[PDB]
Amino acid sequence: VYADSFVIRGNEVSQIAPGQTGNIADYNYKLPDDFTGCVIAWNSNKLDS
Amino acid sequence: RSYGFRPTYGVGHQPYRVVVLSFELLHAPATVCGPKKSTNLVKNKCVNF
Amino acid sequence: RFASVYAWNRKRISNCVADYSVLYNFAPFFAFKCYGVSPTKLNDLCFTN
Amino acid sequence: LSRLDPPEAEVQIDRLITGRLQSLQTYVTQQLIRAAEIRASANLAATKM
Repeated sequence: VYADSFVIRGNEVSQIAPGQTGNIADYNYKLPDDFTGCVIAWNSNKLDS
Repeated sequence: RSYGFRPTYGVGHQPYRVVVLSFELLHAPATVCGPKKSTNLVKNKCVNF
Repeated sequence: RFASVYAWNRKRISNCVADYSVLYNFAPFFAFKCYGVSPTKLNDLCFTN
Repeated sequence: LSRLDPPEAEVQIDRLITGRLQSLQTYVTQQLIRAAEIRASANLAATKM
């Protein structure tokens, strides 16, 4: 079990999926086509804004 | 480059904190697992091993 | 200037290079949903209209 | 493999492989039936010879 952690835009999490397209999915963080696991995202305006 | 994460931004630009848990579902050994425990086995009984 | 949902404005594009990289580059463009094609290949494909 | 992304074209490739295997199994069955027919005809021809 591995855990990656980062902070992105709110809607940009739509690009956090196996083999998607976009700036993040191609130049920042790319998931394999056979990826299996979980992706969690939560608001951080109280901290990162 | 950065987005700025100003409070005037909406959900499209507000910062979201994301974590990606990557698991391997092979049962070769055992690293983490759920909490459960039971009794021992039987030599010549029909059991759900 | 953008028209309403009825009598929508329609423009034909031809005889030019289609650099889609500047489309998903804009920050407010959260919704980018393609049917029958992927955003990664838009810069590599050719269109007859 | 040039218009759609890998993680969404896998299902299309799988369906194409299923179709091309179903269209080939029937061909192999027809070939087996016709080979049995030709074998019977050749046995009859050898008996007559």
